[PDB]
Amino acid sequence: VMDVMNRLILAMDLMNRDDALRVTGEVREYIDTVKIGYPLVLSEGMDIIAEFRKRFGCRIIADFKVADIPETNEKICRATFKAGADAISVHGFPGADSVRACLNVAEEMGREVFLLTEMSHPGAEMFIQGAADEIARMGVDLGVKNYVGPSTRPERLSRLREIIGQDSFLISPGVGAQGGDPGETLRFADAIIVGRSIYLADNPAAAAAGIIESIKDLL
Amino acid sequence: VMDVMNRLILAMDLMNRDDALRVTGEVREYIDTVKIGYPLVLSEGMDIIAEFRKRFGCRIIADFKVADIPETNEKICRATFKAGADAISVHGFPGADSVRACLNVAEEMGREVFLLTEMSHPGAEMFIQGAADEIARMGVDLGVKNYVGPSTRPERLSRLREIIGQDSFLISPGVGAQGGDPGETLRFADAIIVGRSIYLADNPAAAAAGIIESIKDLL
Ligand SMILES: O=c1cnn([C@@H]2O[C@H](COP(=O)(O)O)[C@@H](O)[C@H]2O)c(=O)[nH]1
Ligand SMILES: O=c1cnn([C@@H]2O[C@H](COP(=O)(O)O)[C@@H](O)[C@H]2O)c(=O)[nH]1
Repeated sequence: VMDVMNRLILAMDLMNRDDALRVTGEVREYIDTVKIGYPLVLSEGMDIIAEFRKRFGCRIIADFKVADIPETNEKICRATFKAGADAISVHGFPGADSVRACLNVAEEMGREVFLLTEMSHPGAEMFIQGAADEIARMGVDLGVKNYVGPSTRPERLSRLREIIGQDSFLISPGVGAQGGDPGETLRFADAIIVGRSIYLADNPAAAAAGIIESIKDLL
Repeated sequence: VMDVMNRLILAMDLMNRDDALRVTGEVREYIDTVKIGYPLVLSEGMDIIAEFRKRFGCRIIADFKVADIPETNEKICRATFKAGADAISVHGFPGADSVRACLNVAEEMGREVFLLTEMSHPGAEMFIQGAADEIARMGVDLGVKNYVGPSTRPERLSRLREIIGQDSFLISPGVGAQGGDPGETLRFADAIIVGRSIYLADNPAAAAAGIIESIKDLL
């Protein structure tokens, strides 16, 4: 499975190229995996992925939460992987055919799919939470190996780990800004995703170092 | 509501700028409303919206199926409207806070949100279909005025029309390539979305004219 340095993935959701590159540079010694989403890509373009690879050599997860019909999902993944992304996130709610479409392209291009199971925000309780266990089982049936689950609900994160098994790889956003605890989250997740607590910090480097200090026993 | 020429919206999912522009230009006499999705945007950049506005007299719906947490949804909408999109599509299944985030940006920036209710592909049956009526009702309670529903399931499109009422605006994909019929769909939708049936045709203009001829009594 993916080996994430310090079990810490930077969510780089700044929307200015100079700021994104500066801040990522400031925390580069602590990470080797950056999650890039639509806030940055739609503001600066898909070439920003190649630029991160050129500058940092970091692994890039494109957090695009692909959620279309199969035919369109295929096109989105192709474009995304052409841009240099190592992995892409995919919603499970739209069903198995939509997920399989992404799995196909990933296999073809030597990339990874991360299946989003339950989201960490309050609205996730309305529809997603009630489908989340079934979505995880669907992932298992499909041979999905990488999953995303909620730091803000450690009991749900734990259940999701139970479903997918210890061999699957699980990452978790919602740490810090949204209320999730780094150490508690790493009881169940392989790696935590952290955005604002780092990139909005007066001193991002000290922010990252602080978080890592707090989980040092968990490596 | 937006005044969609010939009740027909082109889904421009070609991924090459030259082809996308050629084909759109060829059908411009029949349409004035173009849906641009991630296949084209991730391939050619957000400036493709600007290029389409410069070249054609078309409104642009950015079919981004926004499906993140509220804070990220806000950023995606801001970047998308900054680029000149008239409207953006938004998934309802991540819950009310996620939708409201998009509505708030849309209200602030004087643009529109289309709420996706049930999707037209087979996988939609697994999870979305069971939530779709409640997602539509949620949209009504939030004040959403624009909706997307499936051509491929007339009975579901009819029900979704009932929920949102006759005053709401409803557009429907799944016509042609996915099996939906233009005429039957327009019994309930204000406009049909058509992609491959047009953009893959040897003569896209003849394809569009042919669809229009078949629904002329509904125009
Ligand atoms: O369920 C969730 C919640 N958040 N995120 C993403 O993870 C990051 C969390 O950032 P934050 O640490 O600033 O809250 C953001 O990019 C957000 O879109 C998810 O992918 N899934
Ligand atoms: O439920 C659906 C089904 N399709 N689409 C989108 O509408 C277009 C359908 O194109 P087609 O006519 O080539 O099938 C594509 O852009 C597809 O992503 C949706 O937004 N929702």
